[PDB]
Amino acid sequence: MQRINALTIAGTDPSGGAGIQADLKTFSALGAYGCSVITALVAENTCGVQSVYRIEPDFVAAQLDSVFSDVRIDTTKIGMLAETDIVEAVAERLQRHHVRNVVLDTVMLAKSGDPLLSPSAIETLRVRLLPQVSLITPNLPEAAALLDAPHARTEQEMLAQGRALLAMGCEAVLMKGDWLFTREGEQRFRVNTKNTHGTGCTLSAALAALRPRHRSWGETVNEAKAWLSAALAQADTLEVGKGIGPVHHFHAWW
Amino acid sequence: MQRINALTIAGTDPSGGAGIQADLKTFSALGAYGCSVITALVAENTCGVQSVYRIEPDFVAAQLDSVFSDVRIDTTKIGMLAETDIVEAVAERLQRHHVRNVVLDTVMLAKSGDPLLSPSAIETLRVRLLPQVSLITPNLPEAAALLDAPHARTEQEMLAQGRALLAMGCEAVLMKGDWLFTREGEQRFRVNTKNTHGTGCTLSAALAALRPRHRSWGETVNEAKAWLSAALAQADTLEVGKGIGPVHHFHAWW
Ligand SMILES: Cc1ncc(CO)c(N)n1
Ligand SMILES: Cc1ncc(CO)c(N)n1
Repeated sequence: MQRINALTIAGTDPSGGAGIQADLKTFSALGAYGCSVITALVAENTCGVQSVYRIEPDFVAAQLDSVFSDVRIDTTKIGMLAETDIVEAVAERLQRHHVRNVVLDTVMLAKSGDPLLSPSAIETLRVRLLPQVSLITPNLPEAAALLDAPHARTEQEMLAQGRALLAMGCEAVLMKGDWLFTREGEQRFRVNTKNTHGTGCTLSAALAALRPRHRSWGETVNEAKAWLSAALAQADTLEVGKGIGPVHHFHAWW
Repeated sequence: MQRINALTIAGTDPSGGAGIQADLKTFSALGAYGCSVITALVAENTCGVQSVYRIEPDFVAAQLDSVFSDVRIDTTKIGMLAETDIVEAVAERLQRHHVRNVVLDTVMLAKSGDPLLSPSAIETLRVRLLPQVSLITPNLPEAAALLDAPHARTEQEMLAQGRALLAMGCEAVLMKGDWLFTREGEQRFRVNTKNTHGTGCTLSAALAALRPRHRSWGETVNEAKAWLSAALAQADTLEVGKGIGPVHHFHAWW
C-alpha cells in the first residue's frame, strides 16, 4: 500500500488511552506513519483529569511548522485545541499549507466532565477552523454548542444541525447519537464494555488514517466503526487503570 | 501472552521518529500497552532541532503520579531528562513505587549536535538515578561523561567503564560501540541505511518492552537488536522528511 503520513494536533494523556497517545496508536494500527503536535499537556488518568498544563500558542505554532516544513502530511486529526490562540494558529497553518483530509473531533467538554469551551475559542473555531475541515465528528451537545442552538430534540432537528454545519464550511459531518452528512445527502449507521476511555479520540483518529484508503467518507466511516467496535470488544482484556479503561487499539496484532 | 504495560519518561518529537513518539511506537510494535510522561517538548524535525520548550518539574512529577497512582507499570524506558529537577523528581517516584526493569538511555547530547548535559544534572543523575536502573545504554562519549573519565581508547578501558557503571548501581550496562555487562560477566554482540533518526530511542524502548518476555538481559538484548535491524532495513520505504529519516517501527505489520 502507498505510504501515508498522518498528523494529530491535540492534547496528551499519560495513561495512554486518549489524546495524541490514542491518536498515534490508532494511526499505527491502521497502517500510517504518525506525527503529532501537542496543544496541551494534561496529567490525566483512567480516573479522570488531575490537572491541565497550558502550552504557549507560539510553541504550538512552532510545532506545526517543524512538521509541515519537513514532512508531507496526507491526513490530519484535530483534538483538544484549548484556547482561541491555538485555534487561530492551527487554522492559519492549515490554510497556509493547503492541508486536506482534516478530521475535527469536538473536544469542548471533558472526560471527568466540564465544558472546556472558551466562548471566545468557540467563535474563533466556527469562523476560522470549520471552513477547513473535511469531516467534523460532534455528538449532540457539541453540535448544539457549535451552532449555538438548543440541544436537538427530534430527528428532524438533528438533521437540520448537520446540514447547518455543512453550510458553515465543513465538507462532511458525522453527527454522533450516527448520521453522516455530505453535499449528496445523509446516511445512517452495540458496545458491551465499560472501558470506553478515548473512544472519541480513537474514532476520529481512525477516520483520519482510513480516509486516504477509501472512495468516500461513507466507505471510510463504515470501516472505522467496524474497527473501533473490535477495539472495544477487547478493551476488557487489558489491565490498565482502576477507573474506566481504554479500548484495545491493537486487538488485531496482540 | 500476559499483558505488560510499558512506560516512557522522555521528550517529544513532532515528526514522530524519536522521543516518546518512537518509544510509544516501539512498545506498540512489540506487544505492550504504552504509557508516557513528558519531560520536555521540542519542535524537532528530520533536519534537526528548531527549539526546545521546558516543562515545570512539578508537572513532570504530576504526570508520574497520574500514571503510577493508577496503572501498573511493568517496564520503563527513560529518555531526555533535561535538568536536575526532572532527574530528581523521576528518581524519587521510581524509588517510591519500587519501579523495576528501568532502562535508561543516555540522552546527554543532541541529534543536531550539542551536549545537553547540565553539569548539575549529570551529578544528580549518577547519584540519584543510576542506583535504580536495570539497564543503561550509553555509547562511548556518554559512558565517559557519566564517569567523568577520558573517552575510552582501548577495549580494556571500555570494559573498565562498563564495570565501573555496574558498581555505581546499574544492574546491567550495554556499552554501544556492543558489550553487555552483568554481575556474571561480559557478552559481545550492519546498518545499510542513512535514515537512522531515533535509533537510540527505539533500541532502548525495545529493550524495555522486550525485557519482561525473556529470561535474561542477554536474551532480550539479542531479540531487540534483531528487531531494530529489521526496522532499519525498511527505513527507506518510508516517505517522511527531507533530512535524516526514522526507522520503520512497523516493518512487521505494514
Ligand atoms: C487530551 C485529551 N483530549 C481529548 C479527550 C477526550 O475526553 C481527553 N480526555 N484528553
Ligand atoms: C525528544 C528527543 N529525545 C532523544 C533524542 C535523541 O538525540 C531526540 N532527538 N529527541
